[PDB]
Amino acid sequence: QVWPVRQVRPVTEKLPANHPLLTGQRVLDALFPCVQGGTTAIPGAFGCGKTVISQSLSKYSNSDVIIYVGCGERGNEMSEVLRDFPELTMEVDGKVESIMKRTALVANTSNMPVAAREASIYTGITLSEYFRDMGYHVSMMADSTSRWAEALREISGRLAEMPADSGYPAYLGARLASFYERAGRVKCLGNPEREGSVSIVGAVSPPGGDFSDPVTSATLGIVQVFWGLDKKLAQRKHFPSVNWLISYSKYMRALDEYYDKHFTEFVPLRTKAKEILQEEEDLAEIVQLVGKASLAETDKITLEVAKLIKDDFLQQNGYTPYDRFCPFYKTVGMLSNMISFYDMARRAVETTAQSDNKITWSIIREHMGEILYKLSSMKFKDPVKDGEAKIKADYAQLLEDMQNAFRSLE
Amino acid sequence: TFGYVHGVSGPVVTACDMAGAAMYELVRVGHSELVGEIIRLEGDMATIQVYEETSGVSVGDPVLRTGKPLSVELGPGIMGAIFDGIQRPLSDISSQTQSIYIPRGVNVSALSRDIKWEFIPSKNLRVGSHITGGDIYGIVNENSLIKHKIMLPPRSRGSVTYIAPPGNYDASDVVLELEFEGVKEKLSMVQVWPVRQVRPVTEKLPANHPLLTGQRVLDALFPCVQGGTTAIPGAFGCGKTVISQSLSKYSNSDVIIYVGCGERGNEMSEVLRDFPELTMEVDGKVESIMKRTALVANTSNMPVAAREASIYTGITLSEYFRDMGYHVSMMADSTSRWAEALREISGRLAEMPADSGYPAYLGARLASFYERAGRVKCLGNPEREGSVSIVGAVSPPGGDFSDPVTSATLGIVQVFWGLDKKLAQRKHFPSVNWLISYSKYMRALDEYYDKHFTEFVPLRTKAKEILQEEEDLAEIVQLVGKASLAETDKITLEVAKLIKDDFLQQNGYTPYDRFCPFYKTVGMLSNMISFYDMARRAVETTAQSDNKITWSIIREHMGEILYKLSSMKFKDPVKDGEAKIKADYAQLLEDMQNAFRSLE
Amino acid sequence: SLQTSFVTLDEAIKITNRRVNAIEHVIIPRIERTLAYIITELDEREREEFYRLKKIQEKKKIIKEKSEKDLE
Amino acid sequence: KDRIEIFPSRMAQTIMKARLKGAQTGRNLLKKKSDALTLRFRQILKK
Amino acid sequence: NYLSQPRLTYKTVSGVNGPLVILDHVKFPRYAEIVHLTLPDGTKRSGQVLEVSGSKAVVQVFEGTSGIDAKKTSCEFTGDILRTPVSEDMLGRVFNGSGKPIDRGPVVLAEDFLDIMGQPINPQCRIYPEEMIQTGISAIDGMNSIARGQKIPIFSAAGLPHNEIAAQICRQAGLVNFAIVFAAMGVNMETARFFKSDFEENGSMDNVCLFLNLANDPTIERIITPRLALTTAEFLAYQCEKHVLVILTDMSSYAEALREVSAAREEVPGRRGFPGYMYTDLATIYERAGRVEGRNGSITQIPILTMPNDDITHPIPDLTGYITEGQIYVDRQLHNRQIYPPINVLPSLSRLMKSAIGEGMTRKDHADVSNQLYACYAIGKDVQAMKAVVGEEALTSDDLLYLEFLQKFEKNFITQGPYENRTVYETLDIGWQLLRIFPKEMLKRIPQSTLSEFYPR
Amino acid sequence: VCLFLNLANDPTIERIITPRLALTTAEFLAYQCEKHVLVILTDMSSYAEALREVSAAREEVPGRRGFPGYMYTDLATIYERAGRVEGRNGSITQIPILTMPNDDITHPIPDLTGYITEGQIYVDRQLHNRQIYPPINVLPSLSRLMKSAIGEGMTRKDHADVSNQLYACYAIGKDVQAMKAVVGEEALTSDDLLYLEFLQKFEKNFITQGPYENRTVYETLDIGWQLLRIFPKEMLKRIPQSTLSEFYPR
Ligand SMILES: Nc1ncnc2c1ncn2[C@@H]1O[C@H](COP(=O)(O)OP(=O)(O)O)[C@@H](O)[C@H]1O
Repeated sequence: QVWPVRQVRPVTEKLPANHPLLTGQRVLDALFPCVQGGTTAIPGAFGCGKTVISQSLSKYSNSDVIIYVGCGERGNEMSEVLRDFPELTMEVDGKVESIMKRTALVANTSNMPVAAREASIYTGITLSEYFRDMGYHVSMMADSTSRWAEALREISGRLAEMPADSGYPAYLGARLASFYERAGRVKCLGNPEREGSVSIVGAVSPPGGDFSDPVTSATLGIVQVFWGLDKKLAQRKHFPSVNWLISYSKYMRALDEYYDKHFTEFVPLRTKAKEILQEEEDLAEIVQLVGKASLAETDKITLEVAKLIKDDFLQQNGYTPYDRFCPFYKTVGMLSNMISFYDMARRAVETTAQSDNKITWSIIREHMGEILYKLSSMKFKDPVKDGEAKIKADYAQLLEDMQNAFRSLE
Repeated sequence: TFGYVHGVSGPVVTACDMAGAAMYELVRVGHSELVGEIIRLEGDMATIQVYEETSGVSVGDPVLRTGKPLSVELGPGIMGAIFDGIQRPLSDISSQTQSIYIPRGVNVSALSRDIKWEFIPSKNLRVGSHITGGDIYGIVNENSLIKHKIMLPPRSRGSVTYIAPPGNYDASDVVLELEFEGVKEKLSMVQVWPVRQVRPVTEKLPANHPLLTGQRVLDALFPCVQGGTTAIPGAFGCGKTVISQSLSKYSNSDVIIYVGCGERGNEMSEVLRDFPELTMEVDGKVESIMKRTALVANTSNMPVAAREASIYTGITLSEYFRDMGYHVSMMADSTSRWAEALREISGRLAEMPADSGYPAYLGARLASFYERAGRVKCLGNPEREGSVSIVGAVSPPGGDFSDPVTSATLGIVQVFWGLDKKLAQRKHFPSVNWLISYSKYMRALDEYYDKHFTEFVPLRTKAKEILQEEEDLAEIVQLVGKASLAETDKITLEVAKLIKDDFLQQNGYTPYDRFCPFYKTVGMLSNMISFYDMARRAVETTAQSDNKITWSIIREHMGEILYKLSSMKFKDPVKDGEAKIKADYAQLLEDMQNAFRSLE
Repeated sequence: SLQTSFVTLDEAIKITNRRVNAIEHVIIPRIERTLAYIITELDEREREEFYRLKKIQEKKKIIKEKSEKDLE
Repeated sequence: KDRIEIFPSRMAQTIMKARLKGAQTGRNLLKKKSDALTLRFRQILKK
Repeated sequence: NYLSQPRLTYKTVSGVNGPLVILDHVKFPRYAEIVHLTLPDGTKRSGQVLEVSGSKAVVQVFEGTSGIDAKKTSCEFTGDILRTPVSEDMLGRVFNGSGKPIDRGPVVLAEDFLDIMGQPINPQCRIYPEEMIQTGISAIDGMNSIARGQKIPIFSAAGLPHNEIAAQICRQAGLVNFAIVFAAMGVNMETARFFKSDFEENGSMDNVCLFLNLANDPTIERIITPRLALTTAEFLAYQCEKHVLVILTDMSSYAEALREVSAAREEVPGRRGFPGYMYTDLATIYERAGRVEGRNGSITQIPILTMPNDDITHPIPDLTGYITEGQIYVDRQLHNRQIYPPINVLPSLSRLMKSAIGEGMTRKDHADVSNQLYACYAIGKDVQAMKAVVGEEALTSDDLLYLEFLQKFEKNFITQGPYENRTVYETLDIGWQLLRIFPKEMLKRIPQSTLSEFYPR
Repeated sequence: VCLFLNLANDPTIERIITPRLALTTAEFLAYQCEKHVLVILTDMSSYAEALREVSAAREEVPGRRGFPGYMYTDLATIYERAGRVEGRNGSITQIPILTMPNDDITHPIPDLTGYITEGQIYVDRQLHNRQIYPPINVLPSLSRLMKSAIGEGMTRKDHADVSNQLYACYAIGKDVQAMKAVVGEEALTSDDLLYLEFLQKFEKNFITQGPYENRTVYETLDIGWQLLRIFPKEMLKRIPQSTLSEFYPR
């Protein structure tokens, strides 16, 4: 069948989105979750991971099919996808199978004609709406929606239309809107009922690395998820470089009804993680002008657990086999341990600072230095080599070891 | 021959019957013959940006196209002339009109005709002889300092059909005739060259020989090569006149060109008052520097195009003297004023702004200007090297070097002599900041120093190291006091003070320091660094001893050497020959050696 | 009394120098970089407005040329 | 992090210049406080 | 086959404005065809038709429009786009920015007339760049390794020794057939002589080609200069199957030529007045890199650019940073301290490095060692920024170790002589000789197996 | 209720008419049918983008940031369709919702709106990042009719005084919070620590609601006094001593 790409493929109804799009990455799945049917942007300066995330969703996610749109991206991106995806494998029904069998590529690399960028976006979403009508939970990557907006800028410039900002046409907001609104979970057309979806992931690439950029500003007013990548994290090779201060997801209220079923322990842990990270920033602005000696011992514990969360939870190496993917059971187990340390260590100080027998962060570090090292070591557990019961048992052992060590300080 | 004015709007004049015109050809517009440059063609019509004020230009006025773009009349009569930036002779405009103003639409020829100069034809030439562009067909003995080599225009070539005998001629008398492809050229002594076109050469040579200024900090720590490109921060407190006047009174250059790019009216007239009164020694005579310079002077209210063309005129004059085999030097008293003029042209052409409001081409206009510096094999047969050295001053607002004209200039120029108001407020003349300043030319000049001054490479290195160490040690002196430093550090700081006080400073207002030759400069530094090495040797040699050496012991037992070292600047090359100055400096080396030997 | 003064001065100098250095290496650099960003984006608004107004003036010139042709 | 992120406007340019004068003044006064305390501290050490 | 039809020549220059000559009465204008202009004085010039409309053809003139005349100018329309007369014999030769020779040799006898624009290499046929190059420089071969066919620019402040680093890459580059194409846009002769002299002095000439556009050469040639170089590199790397290294000098001066053309044409500005399409135009240069299906050859690229005012966020380094795979950065904060080569690893990254390292290419530790060197160097800068406020009394013993790491790292890992060549294996040995400064348990980026095999050695 | 739905995929130009249809329905319901209409306009920025799209296509002269020069009058013909009228019992309240681009309060959309509308209710990123719902920053918020809508016979008579004193306390609270950030907590006086403690208790108890909390005006001012009593009686400068004597000792 032939479909006009600019016209949305109809549906019986656009359902609310209510199931997580589990990805390769801890910070995404845990702290800023996408939903199957959700609209997402990854605004980031050059060399931050915007394509590593785009690839990692495509390699490792619960999506039935991926449409990968190399719109204006570098040439070796498509080569890296075609290198990896035939060799990389999912499993179905006890059979190993190549993930290329569930992916389609719409290449339009940066040197290919500027106009074809617009057609490439509309092609990839039309393919995604086609498999959505089959009931497949589609995921669509767009490797730069600003390299699309630049093609609208160029044609608009050749037509000599009046620009809005940075030369972009005034209709850029509507062009982006009528792209992201093609996402959703849907009651498909026609007789047999289906619950297909398109989830869209636009890797916005702001000129100069600055989120005041019109494509970023227009995109942020349209998406419901924002994984802002900070170049300062990427320079430090802190990857994924998702800035946890600026990033957000609007889907959390819709996903809480899933976590309350499948992961009833998780919503408190998500909340405490965001709070510990926010407190570390609100502490750091003081420390930077006076030194660490100014802090209370609870606040040393807050800073140290925020360093554990930064270096071992939020950070994840997408190439090394231990962190190449990170299932949600590994993710919650890691976070549960880091927050279990926080609540026990904080209780240990608050219980004893009332007395001469006062516990301090240094007392905890000297009695429990091996526990801090073990907490950081949790990322090295490998779901290929280690069974679920083994990782769960090891993480339960760290909970017990921490409890008995803190009980030995009190 | 001429078109007619069709429309006018501020400086922009549209003209008709312009069908034969050319882009950037130069035109005389109106009955007053206002100068203007064709900025566009649209068929039988041209748009001319008139340079001068167009008030009173009328529809149907004549529009005479000169067959040429903006161009410099080169020839005898340049030396000592003052021109505006479009090459109009300001001294002749005054003397011919008897008015204080420059009249609108001056027609005055830039090299004055009716003056007769003594011409000698090059004695080897004959009728039927072969000749090529840049060949010297005679010499004009205009000044005792400068003999003007009359030469064939770079594009001209052929067989000589006539040559003028030895005699007196004005610039428009025919001096040479020659034939090529059956066509004769009749040549005047005046030669007209497009001002934005580089004058061609046989080879753009690597620059290797120093432009001695006669200034210790400059000639030693930050040398500029002949053919080098350099910048100075031209600002109020900096003392920019010191380098300008020192180059004028002493430099190893044969001809000097100045460009005022739109200076303030009074500041321009200060320069034009001063240079007639400056003098230098030549063959034991003293003579006015106006015998070997030309001044391309513009005030801020000269036509925009005169300010923008000012550097292009100055460099086209400088390239002309370079093609005679003269080692030209030139200064621009602020390239920022030239970039303001270029900004205004661009704003009148309605072109897109780039950085800070400047045009897109600012970087390429600066870079193509500085690239016209160098050392060269000239055109034509007499196998003569020449050069142009370019000293383009920069005026960063508030001292912010990130400003586009300043930043682009510092991106291109191989030397920056960072004059600094703080040093001038301390009266540390010549006020060059040795931390901010730099030179890239060391790698070339190392050949000259290895041949003629083989000790200097160590000395220059050690001097810069001592100064850099003192800048770090001064923070420790603030933290814990001078008395808390190690003996090696104390003696380093004391020698750095000796360098700062009695090497890097130079009293150019006085005979002993009016100029400082390189033989004096290297000799002074050779002694100061010999004192450093022996003093620091005596300290480090007596480390962990009972009888430890220190700066206070040296000052007590041999403080006469510090007194002599400070005294060495007062030796005068005009009184005592360089061999006698070197012999006295060699006696101070022997004296300090015997003094250090008396301690350890 | 010299010692009690000494130890208290040593603390008060360190506190004061941390404030001076925080101003010199944090607060002033944030302000100077913020101001350099502002001056840059103000020039971006100026070039955007220049380009729009230049295209408007061109479109008006084209309308005049079309009117002059329509008067034939 | 690197900047205060007040949004670019002639208002914000003036506010940042006002903050720079405030901060440079604050540096100079607190540096004078440090110099006076440093002088007294060196005097006390000698005593 | 050859275009047999005879070329029309037009005197119909109906206008001239900036660099544009607007012909009229033209018969079927071909967009982007090349016109040869003859000025009144007989000076030849060349130009490209940038727009067409009915009888009109807007020729941009490469040598500029000064002296173009609406009655005496003659425009010969060649009937075809701009082509390079490529051949193997372009190795050992020097050409100006328009492809004319300047080594006093003859014109090139063409083996083919390749379109200067090339064509898009089909992403199915683009082989992924897996093989490593040793550049010989530890700051590269260690923490920023370059793949065979990987485009990766040197970014520098103005006045830094980036030309000497790029010369050192030409001098020392080899795998863990070969040739070089050097291009330069708006290079001063003092630097053009340096590259030409270094290739002649190293005896490299028989395998290098130079395209030189000097600072005084007409600015519009800068736009075609890297395209001539890449067109020659595509011939050498795909028709002749060489490994070609392409060096493009001051892409900043290329981007300035784009800004000039847009300002003169009144095209829509992006940031800092550069063309709104600048990413596409840079992509037409930078994407002509990499290995391809069934060819042994490869085009590596090392672009070079002076970052204006050191601003990493400037459109030139920014758009280059979004196209090229990784950027090598060189910094005044190293060069002023005499640290040559001044390569600041922290802002640097090689995108194709993850594939160019580990077994068969390099030692198995390399991927881990690189990431831990970044962590220690970065924490060193962070504790240095803390020390400048609070002093070394507030720093922990471990923070002092990150400062000692920074000192030993810049002195040993970055600093390297202009003729010193270091293997990747020697670089990783030096990597561990620095990482060993910390206790084993501090090395939070490295796996326990890698520490157990390499930390005590 | 009557809902008009232009979704983000619907054609941009319909949004030029959408608010005008709604207000025309509101005019009919209020002034011809006596209803007390409330009008909600969901995103005046996705409206203003539609005026920019058409104006750019008409090649019109831009106002600042490329919006039409007529954006003020056009938005006035939307926002002025509000208020009570002679003889009618009906009325139209408006609450235009408006997405501030780049969080810039001076952007043309919120700017021209702030000139036309009777103040603004300002929702702040910095409250939302701290989970404070609703994130209404009371400091840049304003209602131009507050001073006349409140007092004896309309509310409790203390209302204007409580709201004025709370505003000054929260504003000083934000300034002493900025002192703690730039010069450290040790630079604060005992009184500045009271304003900082007030700010913490105020965002927790006054601003925060949850989506189904429905406190009366009486409960609002009761919580107001339960915060104002944190300060010593002499610090409540904006409240007259009669009102303090009736409601401060509570
Ligand atoms: N999760 C990750 N794990 C490991 N390396 C990463 C990760 N994300 C990014 N990187 C590194 O950062 C580089 C730049 O990221 P990439 O997405 O390719 O750039 P861009 O954001 O310009 O598309 C990658 O080539 C890789 O080396």
